Amino acid sequence: DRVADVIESSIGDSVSRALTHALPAPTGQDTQVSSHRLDTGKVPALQAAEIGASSNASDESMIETRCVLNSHSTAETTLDSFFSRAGLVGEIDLPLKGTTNPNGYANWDIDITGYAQMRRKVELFTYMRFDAEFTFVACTPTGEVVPQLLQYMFVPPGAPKPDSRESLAWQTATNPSVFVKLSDPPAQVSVPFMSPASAYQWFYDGYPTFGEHKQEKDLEYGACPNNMMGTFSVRTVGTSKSKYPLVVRIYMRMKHVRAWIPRPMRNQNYLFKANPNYAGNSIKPTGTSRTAITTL
Amino acid sequence: LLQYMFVPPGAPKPDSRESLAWQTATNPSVFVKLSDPPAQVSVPFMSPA
Amino acid sequence: EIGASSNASDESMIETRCVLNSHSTAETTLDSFFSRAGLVGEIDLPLKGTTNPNGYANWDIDITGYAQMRRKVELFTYMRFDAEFTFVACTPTGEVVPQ
Amino acid sequence: SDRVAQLTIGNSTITTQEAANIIVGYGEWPSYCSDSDATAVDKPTRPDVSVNRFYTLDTKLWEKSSKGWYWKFPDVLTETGVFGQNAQFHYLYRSGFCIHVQCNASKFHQGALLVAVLPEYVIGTVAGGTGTEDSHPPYKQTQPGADGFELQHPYVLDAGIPISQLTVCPHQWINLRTNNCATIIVPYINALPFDSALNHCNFGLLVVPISPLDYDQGATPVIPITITLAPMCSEFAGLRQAVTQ
Amino acid sequence: GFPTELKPGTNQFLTTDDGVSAPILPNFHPTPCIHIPGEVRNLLELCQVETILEVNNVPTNATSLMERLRFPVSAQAGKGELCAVFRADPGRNGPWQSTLLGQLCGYYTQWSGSLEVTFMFTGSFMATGKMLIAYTPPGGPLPKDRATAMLGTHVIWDFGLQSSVTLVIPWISNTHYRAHARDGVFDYYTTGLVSIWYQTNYVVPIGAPNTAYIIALAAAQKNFTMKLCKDASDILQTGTIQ
Amino acid sequence: GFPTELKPGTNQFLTTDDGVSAPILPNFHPTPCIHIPGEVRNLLELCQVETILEVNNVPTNATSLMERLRFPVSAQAGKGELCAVFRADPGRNGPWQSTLLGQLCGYYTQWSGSLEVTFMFTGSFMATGKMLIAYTPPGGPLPKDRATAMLGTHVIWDFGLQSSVTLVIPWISNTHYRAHARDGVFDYYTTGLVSIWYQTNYVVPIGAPNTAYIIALAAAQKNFTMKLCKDASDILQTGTIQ
Amino acid sequence: GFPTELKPGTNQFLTTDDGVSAPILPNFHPTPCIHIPGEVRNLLELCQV
Amino acid sequence: ENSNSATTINYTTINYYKDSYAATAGKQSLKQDPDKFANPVKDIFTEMAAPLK
Amino acid sequence: ENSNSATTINYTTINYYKDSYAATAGKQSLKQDPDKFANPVKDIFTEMAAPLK
Ligand SMILES: CCCCCCCCCCCCC/C=C\[C@H](O)[C@H](N)CO
Ligand SMILES: CCCCCCCCCCCCC/C=C\[C@H](O)[C@H](N)CO
Repeated sequence: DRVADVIESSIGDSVSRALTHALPAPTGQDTQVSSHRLDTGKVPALQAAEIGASSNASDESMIETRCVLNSHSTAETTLDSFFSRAGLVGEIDLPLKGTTNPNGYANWDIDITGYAQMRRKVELFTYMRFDAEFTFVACTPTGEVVPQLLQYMFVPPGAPKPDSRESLAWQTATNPSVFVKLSDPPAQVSVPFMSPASAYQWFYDGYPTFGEHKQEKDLEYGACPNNMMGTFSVRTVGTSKSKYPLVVRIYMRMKHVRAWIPRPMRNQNYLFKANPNYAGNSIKPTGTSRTAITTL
Repeated sequence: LLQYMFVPPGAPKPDSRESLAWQTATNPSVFVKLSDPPAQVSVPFMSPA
Repeated sequence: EIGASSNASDESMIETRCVLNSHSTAETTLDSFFSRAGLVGEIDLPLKGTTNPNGYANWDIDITGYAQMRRKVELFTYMRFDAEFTFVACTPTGEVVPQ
Repeated sequence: SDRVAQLTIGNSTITTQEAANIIVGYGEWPSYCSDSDATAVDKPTRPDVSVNRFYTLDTKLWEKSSKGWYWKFPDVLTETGVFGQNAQFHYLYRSGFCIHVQCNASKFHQGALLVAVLPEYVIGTVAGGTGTEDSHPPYKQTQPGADGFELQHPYVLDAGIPISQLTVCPHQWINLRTNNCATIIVPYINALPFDSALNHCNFGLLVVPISPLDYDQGATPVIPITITLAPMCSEFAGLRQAVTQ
Repeated sequence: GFPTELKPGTNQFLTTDDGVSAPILPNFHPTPCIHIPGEVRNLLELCQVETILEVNNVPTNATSLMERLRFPVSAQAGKGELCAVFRADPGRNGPWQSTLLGQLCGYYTQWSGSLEVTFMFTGSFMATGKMLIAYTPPGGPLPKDRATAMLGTHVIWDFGLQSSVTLVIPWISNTHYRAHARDGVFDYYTTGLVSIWYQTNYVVPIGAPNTAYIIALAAAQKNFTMKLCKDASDILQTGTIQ
Repeated sequence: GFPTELKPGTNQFLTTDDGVSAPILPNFHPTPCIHIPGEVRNLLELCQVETILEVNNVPTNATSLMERLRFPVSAQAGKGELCAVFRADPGRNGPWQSTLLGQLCGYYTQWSGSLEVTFMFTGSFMATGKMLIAYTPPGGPLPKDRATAMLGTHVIWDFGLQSSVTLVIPWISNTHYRAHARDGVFDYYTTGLVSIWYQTNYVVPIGAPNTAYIIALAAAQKNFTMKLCKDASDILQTGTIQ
Repeated sequence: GFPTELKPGTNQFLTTDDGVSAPILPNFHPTPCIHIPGEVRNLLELCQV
Repeated sequence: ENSNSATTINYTTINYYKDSYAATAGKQSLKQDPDKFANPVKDIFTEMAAPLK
Repeated sequence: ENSNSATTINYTTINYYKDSYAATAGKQSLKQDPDKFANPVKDIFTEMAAPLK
């Protein structure tokens, strides 16, 4: 390197320059004693919101305050305190006579977007990285517990999915499987982080395949292959048909949680899984309304 | 099979057996059978005073 | 024609960059590959039938009865291991009964 | 001091005399990928001055009844100059950005704009109006190109989320009373070290008039809005043929 | 073996319980984590960010939904007229439901701390005026005129080069924490009212518009905390999500 | 006795669980282990061994099954004609299913690393020629001619005393790992294409055969790894094994 | 696992038993206690009035 | 044990197996960086002084 | 305990009985010998040099 453009160059600097840093903060900030002020040139109240930053005025600048020692804890607003609570994420029905799953087996694609209460919580951020904990509660349509043997198999993507109650894929020589009774307490296991990326993403702005994107290939927009973790399969262990109808409910609880890049929370009703679609005719405001702005 | 849910003030109370509030994504809940020994839990001091 | 594999590397053929690889090789060991339970046998005890109608049965210990584990074990010629057998019992329909 | 500014990168320069400081998104500057993060083996190319310079896309007119517009990045620059040629010749892409929005008026005009950057801005449909039809937006709406696209329901941001919470994203205001420009600097935002520039869009730029434009009859009625941007710390890898689609 | 005994808490499934479970994939190592910008460690960081406050939540038509984001100001007769009023409860229904702070506090029963409201003037450069923004602590009725409204904590705002002013709603309460307030017994937890009055007038020269608009932004201070996590009052699902 | 409690995971049988069980034969000592040659400790050692790649998987008759192991080369008109094309995904259906690397990767969902392909020329000693073997990274269509194929990573192979050449398929991907690719959404994980073109010609003197054959051998490099063990897609049993 | 045995006292609910139970609200911190006059520690103080 | 957890936080976990992703949630570290979103400006300004002049 | 296991690997087992073949699988040692199958040749040759000359 001889020319004095390469020596002085900043190309190749891989270190991130951070303007800010994190500080310990176990409790809320205290309030100190302040008195009256009568001066020119110091205006804590006057701000400029066009800059794009929040107001830096404090309690002591605007009014006269007293000394208060704040010991309120901030430990309930962390991510593990907010997300490590189990919620319903799926439901599987195994009826005797019906059209959905009459043959005694069912397949469920692993997804979180099926129910609104957990979907709205998880869609506050763009990227998320966590471990899981799945609990399976099984019973009859009326809630009664009956003697029966069940099998749950986890099928990673690419593995052959069972096609019948007596399929050869139920030998589970490689895939993990669980044998449990309906008289036992609900089964629960642990799940790692399996994404090929560094974090799950709930919003993907793009197409997964190359080539022209026509109108008959529009169902591929927004589909991220890195979130497709496989299939959950269930059957009644036997050769003949079972005697009772069954219902299975799945609850999942996160742990070891990290999150990035917050975004506005959902405003309208949900319509489809993995789709931000909303009802065009009925758009409702975020909150309530009143008759006049000058009254209550 | 029974379910007990603890509803803190301000939270929406269920209005039917199939209410959407039974998803218990935030409120603590307990699933227990009648053949099990009685369920029991611990409760802190929650008063604003 | 020598009978050995190619010794060429990435750096010899193309221009490369410095990459630090931290991917683990702990999932391809033999204990990580074989310590997963699989079906190896099945015994039927019917009320009326021709196979085992008298209430007892005998099964010769073998692994070659089912293809999924047989194909895995027949990748090598010699194998030395401990075992762990689990017996799941139920009725033909899956119901559990006192017996 | 904070009102006058100059931005120099490459062979282009921008001068302004009415500014409101520079926002550095998420408190981080653009930088190159480190050896620990990198996964591909081939060495990337860094053309430097030929791709990191200011580009101007188009001019849009502000009316008394405007709704808003949005652009997709880096979809705007995939057809412009050496950056476009490099992006459509290689497979992998990474870079930061610097965004400058300009809009000027007189001392008798009034109005306000919100300029925000939202990563992974997925667009939804009105679902036929009743929520019964599972439709998807056409390719024109998802990636409009360098001409942009106009919002239909700015209140829900065309995606079902409120606009009143868009300030959580890196943003500025253009108040015709105070300033006439907005500058935002964005690092590379993704869950992967490299990605395709023809299949993935990193973020989107939103310009929505919160307070409507007004003026008395006799003043100039044409109030244009112009967008200028410049890549920062661009990297390419995976050389092959040139594909446009 | 070792003699043990079972206590009256076995065989139950508590959703908030934190324990150990058997892993399904042994010796599995996850993908390395690269640096991603914008990591959030606590929700109070998001609670300290300003968002638009819909003080003018009168209109409801689809075409007029964007008109809820600002409220007007214009020339008056000089009597000290009233402009707008709203409540100071972030968790209650009303203007605060449009902010991120209100949405985040909707998940928590109790809160404590000071709030902050910022008003930005979006008129022409040739317009002038002064305003009085007053906060009335709990127990006092809605002020009838400006003379009664001046008796609480207030600030006087003068339009000029700096287009924004900030009003701080200090923490004045008898209890350490407040629960979510509503009509009935739970109106024991009201925070008060905020009113905006004309100080002098809205003066404008010849050739400039007679009406301007104000944008209100709201956030929290550094002593704000919440506790006793619960579920949101509104669920965004009307049937089966297909 | 000691008070305990039971948690919602009892009485289940997880097949991948690793625990303790009661021995059936106490004080039993197994046979001593003598030295046996050829012990394998890890599967990557087998993944680094070359095996024949069936590029020419056209014929299916029983008599013609041995013809899938090689593809021909002969004299052309000198325009730079095309010889053969195939994909670079070891886990996908196609040529790679005949190698040991493909069979071993069939048990794992994700993989990462560089690959290696070796071509051996089995013509006469009096034959000469040159060839171009090109690798096209993902996103590019099948090259129409040699001019477009030269723009990717390639090598030019000259027949001589050394009958073999090696082409290295470097790791070029956006994610750290790839999942198994197939038509549809999962074609997000394609690795690219490999093409073989005539450089100059296949020149042969009087009295030597006009057609020769090429054998392709494939293996992996030293950075190849897999994870997330699963089951093979194909089961070799059509009924009850009697 | 670890071999154990169950003794003839399991599955009962003794009201005067003192033991541990699973908390329902994790990481919850109660309100601080201010000084209040007139705290009673034992009932004999009231028995002496 | 294998160090295969998803996680400067989460330091007080309890485990019974050899895989780190089966442990308890534990307690995290109480640190905040409000200025990342509240004050992402390039040139910081004092509260007393006028922001724009 | 009796040392009657089937096994330079498998060193971190857990046991509750006196027979070593009832313990857990544990963790093995990460060692590889690719040259046993890849390069079983008698006279090793350098990559740069021509293999046969
Ligand atoms: C007997 C074992 C049954 C296993 C049950 C399923 C376990 C597999 C869970 C995979 C990881 C869960 C998280 C999945 C990914 C994202 O959350 C969703 N794709 C979002 O749509
Ligand atoms: C109540 C105890 C029942 C015991 C069940 C059977 C245990 C005996 C197992 C013997 C060892 C198993 C492995 C057998 C040998 C080879 O695997 C097979 N012969 C292969 O065909």
